[PDB]
Amino acid sequence: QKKKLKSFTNKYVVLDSLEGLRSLPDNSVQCVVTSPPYNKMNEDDYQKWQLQILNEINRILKPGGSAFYNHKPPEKFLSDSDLELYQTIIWDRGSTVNQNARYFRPYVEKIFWFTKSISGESTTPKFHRDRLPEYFKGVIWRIPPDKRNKHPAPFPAILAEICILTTTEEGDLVLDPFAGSGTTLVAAASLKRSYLGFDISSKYQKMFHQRLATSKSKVHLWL
Amino acid sequence: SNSDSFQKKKLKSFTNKYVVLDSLEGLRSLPDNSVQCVVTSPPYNKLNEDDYQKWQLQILNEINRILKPGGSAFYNHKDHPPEKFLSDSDLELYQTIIWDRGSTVNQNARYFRPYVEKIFWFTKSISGESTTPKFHRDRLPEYFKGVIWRIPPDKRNKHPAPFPAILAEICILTTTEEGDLVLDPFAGSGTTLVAAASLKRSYLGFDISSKYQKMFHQRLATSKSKVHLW
Ligand SMILES: Nc1ncnc2c1ncn2[C@@H]1O[C@H](C[C@@H](N)CC[C@H](N)C(=O)O)[C@@H](O)[C@H]1O
Ligand SMILES: Nc1ncnc2c1ncn2[C@@H]1O[C@H](C[C@@H](N)CC[C@H](N)C(=O)O)[C@@H](O)[C@H]1O
Repeated sequence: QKKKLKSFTNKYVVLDSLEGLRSLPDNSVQCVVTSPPYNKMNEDDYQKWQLQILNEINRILKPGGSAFYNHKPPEKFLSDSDLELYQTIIWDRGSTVNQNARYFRPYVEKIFWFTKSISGESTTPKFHRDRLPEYFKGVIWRIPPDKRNKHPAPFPAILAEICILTTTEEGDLVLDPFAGSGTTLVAAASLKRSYLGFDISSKYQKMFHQRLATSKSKVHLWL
Repeated sequence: SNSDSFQKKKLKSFTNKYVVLDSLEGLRSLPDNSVQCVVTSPPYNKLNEDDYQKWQLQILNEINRILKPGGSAFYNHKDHPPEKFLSDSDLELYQTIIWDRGSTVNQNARYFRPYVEKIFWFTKSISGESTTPKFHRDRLPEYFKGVIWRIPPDKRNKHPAPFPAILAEICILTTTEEGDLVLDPFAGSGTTLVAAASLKRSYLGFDISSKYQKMFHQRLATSKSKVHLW
């Protein structure tokens, strides 16, 4: 595992997410940014599967590490993992095509900010809010969808940038165990952090490899 | 039945009143399917974590009994996560509304600036089946049709921890007709009741504080029935 981590650094690995997490050694990942899929589902089956994912993330996180978990009663089962929920971030997407008038316009997704627990005690995450522009220092992030992304359900690069830049130094490992188009990986690389992704789709691995090749290494966050 | 007769009499006497009474006792005094809209922000403590949640489950279950079918309960949780126990209630969670207060004095840099409180929008469940809330989003300005409400705190309110009248107005106007009963079992300064009266709805509040009851009566007397939405 410790040797295998050297061989996992700056790679997009086509592999089941739980298998990949179990190959990582303890206290080896500084930051996780991810948006899990809907299914690889019965509600009970999905909860425990996501529960194994979160419990593995708690093991692999470094003390002071952070996991940012974008989800579309989720909090009912997320409480049951070894991870400690630290803050719930509100992602305001700006607009929504769902104009159904049975409810208020649902243009918000939650980003759960988890932190590692050692022996049942709550750590405080490494966090540098000063590194962000004022626009993103608050609990509501107004970030519109990234239309140029080829994945069916991605998140924007600047979303991962905010998570990575505030909780890492250069060279730290960033993990996305549901990498998809590789948005988290591209953000980490643009920020001179190391990256690692897991996905079951070799189509999306190829998508990430070509995305890496065809775009200049842009940073969206500003000073 | 004796209980039905007792609750009907209590409802008759309680209507358009701020009643100084324990919240659970007041709720159990109300008839089934008697309330169209609840807007409330519960206190931190009654009058441990396990006791608070057990107590709130009783409150929510009572609210489910007294809501009319298609009725709504708006439940602002001030600020392990509340959703863990809130889902055990007979009430059905329908949507979580994001109240953006605009700013916060807590500038502690250990987290993102926490200027958001949740407003849990519940609907009545009947025999384990969910209802569809009466809801008229067209009555709102475009500013309040989305799941985030930007509403700054009410500066002139004399209560230590109220919510603004326009918050209550949004909940009431979209889920009621004139004459419908609006309930706040934690009335405090009476913000919900003032909003209901300004909108020509019937109101009812419970709170253990005679001081806050007096606060409501004098607030109601010096207000001009202004509608903050309009
Ligand atoms: N069992 C599984 N193990 C690993 N990855 C999986 C599994 N099931 C689904 N996935 C992947 O999880 C991803 C979920 C996506 N919504 C992530 C998108 C990503 N945030 C992006 O920007 O592209 C999909 O690309 C799936 O291929
Ligand atoms: N057991 C109890 N039964 C009823 N009311 C209670 C009880 N314990 C506390 N309260 C009241 O609950 C209220 C909670 C307030 N934060 C509500 C404020 C209200 N939203 C306003 O705008 O003024 C306080 O006024 C308390 O007096």
